[PDB]
Amino acid sequence: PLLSASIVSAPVVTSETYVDIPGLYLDVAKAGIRDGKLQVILNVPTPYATGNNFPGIYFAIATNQGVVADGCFTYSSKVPESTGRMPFTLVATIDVGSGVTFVKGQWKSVRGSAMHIDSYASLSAIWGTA
Amino acid sequence: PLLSASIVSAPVVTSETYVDIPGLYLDVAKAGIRDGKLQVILNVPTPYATGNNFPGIYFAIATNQGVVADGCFTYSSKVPESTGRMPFTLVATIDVGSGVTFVKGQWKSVRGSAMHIDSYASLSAIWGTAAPSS
Amino acid sequence: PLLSASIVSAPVVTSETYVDIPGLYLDVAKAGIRDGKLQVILNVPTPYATGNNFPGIYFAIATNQGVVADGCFTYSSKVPESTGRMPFTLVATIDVGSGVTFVKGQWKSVRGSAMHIDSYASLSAIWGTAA
Ligand SMILES: C[Se][C@@H]1O[C@@H](C)[C@@H](O)[C@@H](O)[C@@H]1O
Ligand SMILES: C[Se][C@@H]1O[C@@H](C)[C@@H](O)[C@@H](O)[C@@H]1O
Ligand SMILES: C[Se][C@@H]1O[C@@H](C)[C@@H](O)[C@@H](O)[C@@H]1O
Ligand SMILES: [Br-]
Repeated sequence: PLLSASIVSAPVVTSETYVDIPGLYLDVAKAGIRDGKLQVILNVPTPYATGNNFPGIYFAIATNQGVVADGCFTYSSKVPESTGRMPFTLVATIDVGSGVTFVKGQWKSVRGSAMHIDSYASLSAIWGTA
Repeated sequence: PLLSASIVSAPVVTSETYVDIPGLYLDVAKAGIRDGKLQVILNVPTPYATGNNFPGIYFAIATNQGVVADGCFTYSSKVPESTGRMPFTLVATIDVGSGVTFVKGQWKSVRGSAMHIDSYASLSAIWGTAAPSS
Repeated sequence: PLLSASIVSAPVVTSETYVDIPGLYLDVAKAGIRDGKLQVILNVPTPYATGNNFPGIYFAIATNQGVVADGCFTYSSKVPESTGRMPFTLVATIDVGSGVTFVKGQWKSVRGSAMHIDSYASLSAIWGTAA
């Protein structure tokens, strides 16, 4: 099976720790998936960050066990003239273990940054065998 | 089944509204797919934009029914010292049973920018289904 | 089948020519992949490049038969104030049963840049039939 969740905005937040991106959540157990592998793609094509010291955003794919994979974008100037849109994609292939019932997207601030999604973003998964 | 289209260049264009990226289309009808879902990825790993006011490019996945998903990159300086390469990927899942006959990659300008692809880019799809519910 | 390989670090290198990113390797032959196609995704979400002339990195997906797709990121300043993280993804679809034995991720320098991965990156592939 294939799974998909998409949003067209998220509340603007800051957080020093990972917080859920609302709506980017896949219920793997509800899909009847209890083993095998899932290729998970977190696609945030048009984010930006605001801040005062090389802003950016750390993104994660998380399961019941916590963060399984992470990454980030950051700007290359201390205070960008304009905080441009920085497409971001993270792929992680995970084993659906007895204890994996969901996958979700999360994010946290780089250097105090406020985190912005104001258009399409998605979390997708395709199941397969090893 | 897997579907793929790829290109290694496109003409430089400026367009206020969405226009096809030449070569990036999947003829779903000809493939003989009339049900289930496609996970579609538009991958433009090395584009750049030129312009006068924080240049950038919007990209979209469209079907015969319209635009399904879109996004953009933009630079962080008004007139960048050099317009660097800004990898872009867009992922959407579409229901072929709704009447879908094709999938296309499209683009349009941010703030009047000219749009540049001069190397590999792709539009890909993997067929599958939602798991049944009881 | 779904093949995948991931890393959380790689040695820093500088190279004019494509070199393998260690650990980003799929052994298609050993998998005994039925004839068909593989959709391959190379995802390097948090790289950076260091250099003094508009730095960047080229990435490629390669099989035993050669490079099948490549691209790059580059910065927009000659000497970036800081070299920020520049997410990169590359997607290509290859044939199985016509001589492909492996798929790998490779990279090479833009303008003499040193190449940096210090966190999660992956190469994955999903099999299917042709149209
Ligand atoms: C509402 Se303009 C939009 O958002 C700004 C924060 C910048 O990222 C700009 O480049 C983009 O076109
Ligand atoms: C012809 Se140099 C090539 O294209 C330019 C437009 C810039 O994106 C540069 O960083 C890249 O290496
Ligand atoms: C250890 Se700071 C980390 O790596 C640096 C090389 C920069 O890319 C910076 O933006 C990022 O937050
Ligand atoms: Br379905």
